[PDB]
Amino acid sequence: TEPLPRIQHYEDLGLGLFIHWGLYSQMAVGEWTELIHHRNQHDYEQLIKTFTAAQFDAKKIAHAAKAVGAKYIVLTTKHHEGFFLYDTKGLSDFDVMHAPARRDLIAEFVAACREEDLLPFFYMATYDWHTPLYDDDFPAYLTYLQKSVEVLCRNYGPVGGFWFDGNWNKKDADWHLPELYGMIRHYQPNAIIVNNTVSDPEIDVVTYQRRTPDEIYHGAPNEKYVAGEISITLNQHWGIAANDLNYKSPAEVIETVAHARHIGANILVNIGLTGTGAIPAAAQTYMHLLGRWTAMAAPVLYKGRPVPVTSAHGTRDFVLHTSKHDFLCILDLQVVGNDNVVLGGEGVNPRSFVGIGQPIQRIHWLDNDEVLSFTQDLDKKVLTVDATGYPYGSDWVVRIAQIDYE
Amino acid sequence: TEPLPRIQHYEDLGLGLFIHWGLYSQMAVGEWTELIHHRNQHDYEQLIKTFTAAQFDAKKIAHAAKAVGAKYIVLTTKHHEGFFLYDTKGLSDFDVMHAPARRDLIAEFVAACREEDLLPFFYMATYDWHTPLYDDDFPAYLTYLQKSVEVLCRNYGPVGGFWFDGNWNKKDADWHLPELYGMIRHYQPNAIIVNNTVSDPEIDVVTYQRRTPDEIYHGAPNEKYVAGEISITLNQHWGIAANDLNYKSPAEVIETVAHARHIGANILVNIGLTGTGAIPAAAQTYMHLLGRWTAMAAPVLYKGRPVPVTSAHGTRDFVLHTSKHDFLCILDLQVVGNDNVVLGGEGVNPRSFVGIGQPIQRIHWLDNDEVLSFTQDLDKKVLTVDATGYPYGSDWVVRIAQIDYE
Amino acid sequence: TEPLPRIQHYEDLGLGLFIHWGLYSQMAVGEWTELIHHRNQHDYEQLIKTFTAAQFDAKKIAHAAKAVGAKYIVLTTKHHEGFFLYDTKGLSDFDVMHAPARRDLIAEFVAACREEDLLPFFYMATYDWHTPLYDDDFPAYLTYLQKSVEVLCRNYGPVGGFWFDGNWNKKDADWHLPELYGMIRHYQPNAIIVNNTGVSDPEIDVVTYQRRTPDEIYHGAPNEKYVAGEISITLNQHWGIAANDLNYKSPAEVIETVAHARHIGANILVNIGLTGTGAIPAAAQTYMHLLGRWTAMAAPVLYKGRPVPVTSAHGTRDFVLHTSKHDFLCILDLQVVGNDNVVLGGEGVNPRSFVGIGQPIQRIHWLDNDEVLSFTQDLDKKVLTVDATGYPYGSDWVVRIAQIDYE
Amino acid sequence: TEPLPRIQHYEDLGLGLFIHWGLYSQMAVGEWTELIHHRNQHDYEQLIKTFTAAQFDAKKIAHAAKAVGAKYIVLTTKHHEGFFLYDTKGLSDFDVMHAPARRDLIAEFVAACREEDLLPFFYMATYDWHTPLYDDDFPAYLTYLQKSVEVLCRNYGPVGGFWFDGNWNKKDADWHLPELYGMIRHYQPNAIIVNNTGVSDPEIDVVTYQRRTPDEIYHGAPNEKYVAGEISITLNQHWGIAANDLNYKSPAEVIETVAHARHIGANILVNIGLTGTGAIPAAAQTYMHLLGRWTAMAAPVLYKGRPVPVTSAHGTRDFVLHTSKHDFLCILDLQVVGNDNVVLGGEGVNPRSFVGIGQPIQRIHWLDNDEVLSFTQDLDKKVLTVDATGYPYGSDWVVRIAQIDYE
Repeated sequence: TEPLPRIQHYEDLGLGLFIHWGLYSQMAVGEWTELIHHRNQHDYEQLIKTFTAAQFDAKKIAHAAKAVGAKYIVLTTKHHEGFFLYDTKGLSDFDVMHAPARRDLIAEFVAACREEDLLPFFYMATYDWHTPLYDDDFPAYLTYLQKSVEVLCRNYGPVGGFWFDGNWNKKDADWHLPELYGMIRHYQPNAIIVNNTVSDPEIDVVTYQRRTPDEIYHGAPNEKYVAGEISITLNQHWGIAANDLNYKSPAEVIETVAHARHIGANILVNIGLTGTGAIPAAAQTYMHLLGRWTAMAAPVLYKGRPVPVTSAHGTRDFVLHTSKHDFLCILDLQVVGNDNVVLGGEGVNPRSFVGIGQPIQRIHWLDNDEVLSFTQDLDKKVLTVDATGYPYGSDWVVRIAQIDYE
Repeated sequence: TEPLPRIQHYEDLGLGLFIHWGLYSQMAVGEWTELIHHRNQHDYEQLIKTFTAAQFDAKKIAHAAKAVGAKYIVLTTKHHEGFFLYDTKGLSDFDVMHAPARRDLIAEFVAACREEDLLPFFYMATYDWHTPLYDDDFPAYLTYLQKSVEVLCRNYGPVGGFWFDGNWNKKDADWHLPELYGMIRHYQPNAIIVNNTVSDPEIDVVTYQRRTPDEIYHGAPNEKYVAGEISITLNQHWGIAANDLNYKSPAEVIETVAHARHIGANILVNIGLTGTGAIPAAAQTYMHLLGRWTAMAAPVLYKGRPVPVTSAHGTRDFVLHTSKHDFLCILDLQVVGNDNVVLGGEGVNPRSFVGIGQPIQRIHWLDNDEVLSFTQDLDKKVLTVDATGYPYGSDWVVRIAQIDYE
Repeated sequence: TEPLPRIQHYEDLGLGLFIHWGLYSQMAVGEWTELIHHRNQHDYEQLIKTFTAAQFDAKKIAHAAKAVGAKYIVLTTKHHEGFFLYDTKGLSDFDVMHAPARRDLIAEFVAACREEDLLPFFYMATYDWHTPLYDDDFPAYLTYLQKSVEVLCRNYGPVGGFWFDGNWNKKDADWHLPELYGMIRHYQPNAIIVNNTGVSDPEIDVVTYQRRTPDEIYHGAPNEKYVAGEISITLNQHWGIAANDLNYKSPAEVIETVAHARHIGANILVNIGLTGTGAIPAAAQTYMHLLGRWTAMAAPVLYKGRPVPVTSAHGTRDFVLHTSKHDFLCILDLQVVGNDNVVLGGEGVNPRSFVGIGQPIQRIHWLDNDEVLSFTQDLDKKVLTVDATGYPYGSDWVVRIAQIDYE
Repeated sequence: TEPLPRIQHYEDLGLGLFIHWGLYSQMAVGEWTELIHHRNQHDYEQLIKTFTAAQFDAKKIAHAAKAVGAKYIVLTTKHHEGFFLYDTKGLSDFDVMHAPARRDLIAEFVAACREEDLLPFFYMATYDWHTPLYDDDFPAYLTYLQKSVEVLCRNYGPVGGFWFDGNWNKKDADWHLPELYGMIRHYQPNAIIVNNTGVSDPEIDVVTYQRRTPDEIYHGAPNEKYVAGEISITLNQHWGIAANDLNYKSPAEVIETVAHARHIGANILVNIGLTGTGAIPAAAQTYMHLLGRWTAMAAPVLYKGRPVPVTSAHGTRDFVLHTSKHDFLCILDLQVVGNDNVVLGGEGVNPRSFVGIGQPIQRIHWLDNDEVLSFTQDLDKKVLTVDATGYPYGSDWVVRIAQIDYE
């Protein structure tokens, strides 16, 4: 079937920014610290006393997303640690209104998203380490969880979506999703519901591993269409981790964003804020670099969809389709030098594709408007382009050629 | 043969910061732009008129180098473009004193290096695109080159070294190195001479490709010992290149620093300044991350030397030797979770080495002082350590265990 | 659940020989030729008239299987082409009794297997190109299929097993497996039933992994019947003989695949395609000779050895197999030992580590030459490190096996 | 510089058969056994007493070489062990005339080669373990070596070439090659001289890459004599026969190595080790049968084809070979074609591109079945793109060859 309108709109977002921020951030040793480091719960939960949010500016967060070319932001409203970054209106004492911050961060967040035309999404951990209900009274925990979501559904106006994480902790339990998701549909009919593991008809989006090779499953031929989403964090941790030096290359990040679109998914890129809610400078660097790429890729990043056009043997190239154009996404290009300074990209570089049966008028690189030479066999639907290398002084990692039809 | 004292001192520096800054920086399309983009020379050289150096602060640069754990800085005093960043005292109009900057940047540079206990090195391009002498009167060009170096030898006090680049452009010419290097020895007996391509007895250091697998040659058995040096830049270009998004991972940078020491070389890490002489934000990020690693690695980074101790099959681990300790440099480690949360590092992880014949007392990770369990076969010189994984919230990329002997 | 006795005995077989032989073999262009080459059915089926079986010697085949270290043989009794290599007792004219051969090859086959202590298994294609019943009256086809199997169950004595192939052609149909397999259990209670699916019934004993090599075997849901696993490899790209298929795997890959099967707790079938007249072709003999040397050396662990929670150190493909009296280190990526002047790669000390051994060890020795290995243990952390010496010059076993003897 | 005529003729041979046979063969643990296994020389050299050559038939060997598509054979006339397979006419007692064989095997060899139109080449080890002169009196050893070659140059008629091996053992010695090779040129002006050193003299015609496969061939300094190149492959890890070396390469890798040699402008020797009594072992026969199918198919280009500055698309291992009338696309990594219902991998359109062809093309066709290929050209940028169709079911050539016909 056809995607519901809100899921079409979701797939058009393309790229989101994931933001991890909680009490864990003050320790800068990763978001699972309370459990994995076997911390004393009483002592860990005292971090609420120093949660000032002194450097959280939701406008700067929203601006970061805008600059990277993201169209939505997923904020951690409550992680496994169980601390709420919003006013739970009496549900819990373990929330930002009982911290020196005394600010509803979610309220600030939603306002900042709307000012930048971004959808606000709320991450909610369903595996909870704070409330004894989780282990001691799971049905009552489900009521608590659902109430926590109800607050997010009812106090902030329209919400882009919800991002649930933790049902995997009790794979065999009845999580009462008809009632949780049904409550969401009542207050937030157009919210996107994402469950990180379909576990319920009301799910709109399924999550996958970034190295999923093949196109995404969209559901059975006569069932509801569900979108897909991949996630990457810049190092090994999601929350800030000061001694995690194992950052990915910006090149891998770009390739992963491209790859998401290739397989018909969205992608979240994650940053972990500091204890006080600042975007770390390391993250800003990744945002600037990916942001250059996404600005260049704008004509296809959002509306582009996978299409049955494959690339030749031995190539990682791929094709994205919009209603007016096809786009060749071309990888493993090298920089062009001279006759006596050779950087690798100077030879004619035929890249082929199978599945285009219409005569083409023009093909051009989005980065510099260079027109490419090509040949077609329309009977067998072959396209071969001379994919010229990068002008010296540039390297886009994934280069994009726009096809214009006759 | 034994290294001369200045070469011993050089090998103890370990890590240097390479800085590319010239007129090319204003175009932000790489340092070879004038040639590779077939620019009109007159028009390109007009960039001198906008060379203000308005954001060059040598003290900040020196401080950054100190913080990243560098012990020397190689600054581009004149690149292929042929513009001098110092007062050529009559040799050329194409220098910083004929630009609005009106400051001897090399003078600022050496003062700042000395304040931070760093050795200043001068990069000098021997392949020159500015002077017609280069092609049309090579003997006169050699005199010009030599005079340009003489200025550097005589007007700035003691100089850590010279880094020459371009003899490869005319492989078969007589470059009159006895007289160039002899002049350097007269005024700067303790300068390190590096020629990038041994091309002369006075050479102290040879350069290698960062992917050199094996320990480097130090010269024929009865001749002068020469050191080795590798270089890495963060993306594909050396000068700043705004649309080169193909940055290497911080992890690769760390591994390359470690690798240099493994093969008995120094390593330069290169940044390209902005047009006005600022360190770009992206470079700051790589320097912050590497700086955390080098601070942890300080007990071995400087004094550590290769030693005939190899690692077991299938690992990239290696050993570095100081007079009192050996150090296991261990790669491809994973982070430790729980029984419920598996991140990869939780099993016992036997990493073996061959070549240690002395009984060991204690082995401990430099990052957290955890004591490691081990076994030895002293007859066959096998050491096997349980290389425990990273504490959750950390990842050093290259982890270092110090061995203490009985 | 634990394996039924017949499935335990099956897992002890370890290695089987798969044999593809039918009319297709005369054309030597693969076993799917009739369909994939769009052959005229009348003209293709005339190959029965030249099916002499003139070089089929079941005794020699069984001997060769024994020598390669196989403990069972899966022979194609009828492939998709629909020709039966046995006397169908009037079910069909399209069988060996209507060919000049005039011999029940399956009868010769099972006699030969029994003489060599091998289990005979019968491959039976369930997707059938010969009888028009397959498309025009599927229920009647199922009766035909079932009767073809019934003959095999009733006229040859005890049968090691059945290997069904083709239900994947009609993924949505009711194949009436309760009745097919129930009939088999009536006449052949101890037969292993294998269905190649590309668990389809409670009576299934083995699940198949054809031309894919996975990392773990499915043994069934934790409270259901245990089923074994089996991997199948053919030497080139085809199963039937294919004269211009030059794309043979290395004998080294075959040995590694056999070892790998055992590592993950499966059996492995290695497939050969006979010539038109039923000879083992020379290329297959070569792979059999080479594998046979390996399996003879590996015999102490190949059959009884089972996977065990003992892992190998980072960066190695080594593994451990367990018998009731010994553990065995299966060690890969070794090189040959030369001298100081001739270095071939294997001469240095070569520490290979394992995690999961908690008992003090007395002696460790290579199966191929009884060389004693030096080792160290940390019993608290269950670490074993051996100096895995390289191959003596003139040998290379691909997968080398060290036997551990305990205190 | 272009190759002298005899070196052009050598480059047209394309493929040779390397044959290792000596006393070592009886032990079947590799040809270096005497040294590497630290054997007592007296005891090892007793093997002469059982050297019967009872199964050496040079005619059969030459026929096999012809059938595999080889155009020359390099036979070990004397290996490091120092035993001569020919009548040394009094130079040594350690020769076949002092063994029960009592036959000049080299004489049989050259006769058989000539009957089959093959060039006989003589391998001669220059590092010699038998004569004490080697270490005790190197000048006298050089005379001995030279005399041994003189016999080969004078008693067997015209000789295709000499293949020397061992100067690497004394890298700094004066081997007096002007005099050795000058003696060869006196008696055998057209002999190809190969020296394995892994240009040591002006008279060298061929440089080797033994057990290493590069991406370009050195043809000598730009203004000096052109020297050809030759790659060597053995089927397992040893050159002499090695019964417990199971680490055989795939037939596919052998075919790809043959193709690769031609791509980079070299010949290739494929090596077999005979049994103790001089038989081709069955394993070697298998590789020869399979390679022989490929070389028969490839005959239009294997011999005359040369490298040409035409490169293949990104991510492809394809390449081009040039004859005076045609170009040939050598295409790798193809898959077999099934049906709509049976997908084996090769069925989709498969554009394989090349850069460097500037002439309009008339027809392109696969050598194996004459199928005509569709293609497109951009003559300005010299791009050719072919739909490289997959293998017909039942075949897989590993390296498939399309012949281009020009306008």
